[PDB]
Amino acid sequence: GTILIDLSPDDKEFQSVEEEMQSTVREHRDGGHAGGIFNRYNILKIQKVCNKKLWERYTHRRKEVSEENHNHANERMLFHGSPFVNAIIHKGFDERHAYIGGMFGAGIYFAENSSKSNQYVYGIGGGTGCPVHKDRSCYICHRQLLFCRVTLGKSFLQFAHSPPGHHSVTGRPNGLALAEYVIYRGEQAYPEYLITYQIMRPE
Ligand SMILES: O=C(c1ccc(Nc2nc3ccccc3n3nnnc23)cc1)N1CCOCC1
Ligand SMILES: [Zn+2]
Repeated sequence: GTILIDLSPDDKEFQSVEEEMQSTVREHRDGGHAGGIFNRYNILKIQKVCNKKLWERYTHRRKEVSEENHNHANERMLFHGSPFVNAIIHKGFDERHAYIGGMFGAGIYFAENSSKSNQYVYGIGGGTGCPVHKDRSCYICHRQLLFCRVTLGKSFLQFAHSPPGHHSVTGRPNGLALAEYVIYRGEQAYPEYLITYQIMRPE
């Protein structure tokens, strides 16, 4: 029972979500190899994801975590990129989405940099790029990211099961790079906004 509601570009919600997406683009150490070369996006659509089952599942787990962490869920809004967006918005996050080869163990990874999430849209390392042109830097084909509500709780600061007494891991990666986060329970993230976009070729 997932439905998707389109937001008007005149909606404050559309504008705040776009701004978060645009303002967290950075340059990457791969020179654009995985996610492409761009400074900004063309946002084409932003849809609100509404699923009562997945939400109650999220808030139930949020309450648990909160009570184990001095009444502090440590809830963030973070980006996630994946080939399986469609599965996520209907079935939610689960152990099948655990990135076994990730630097912080077999969990689900999120990012403050939208452009880091962009690198995983066509798979790990950008895969073979867009299905139509096999171009990881394609300026034509439409991409999709998720902007997710994420419960971090007590997060282990790093410079499958979570670390003992901790509900998530914070990776603190470079001075301009923002944090990346890992959760080990699928119930600790809710896929709230689905964003459709293109990367833009710099002028
Ligand atoms: O295709 C994927 C996969 C991998 C990574 C992300 N998403 C992200 N990975 C990140 C890794 C490191 C740092 C940040 C990452 N990130 N930010 N946003 N999304 C990701 C999705 C699917 N998998 C294969 C099937 O089983 C599950 C794993
Ligand atoms: Zn393409």
